[PDB]
Amino acid sequence: MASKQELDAALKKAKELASSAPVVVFSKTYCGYCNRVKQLLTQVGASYKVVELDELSDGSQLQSALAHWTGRGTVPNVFIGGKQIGGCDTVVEKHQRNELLPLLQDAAATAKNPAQL
Repeated sequence: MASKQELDAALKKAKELASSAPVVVFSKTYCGYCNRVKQLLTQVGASYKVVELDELSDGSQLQSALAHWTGRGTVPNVFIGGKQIGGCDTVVEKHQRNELLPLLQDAAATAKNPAQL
């Protein structure tokens, strides 16, 4: 087929995407949960990138690489500081625990404090 090499190429693409900003949100164009993560990050004033997989030129294989890499091929799938965190429920819980804020300040994603928590 080719899918071992293309999954590895999509993994390399996903790693680079996940490292292109201090916060990255692998997502899709319509999901209420993807909107929730965007709104959550926006409200805390985090700087973030989004990868709406449904519009991405290799979206399905990129999502397959996310599934292979994280064991969590669902969306949204969120990364901070180039490390996978979880998804919507994870970031909402960490925000309610006021644990997402320290992590975002440490990633310097939230411009509130450019010098880490």
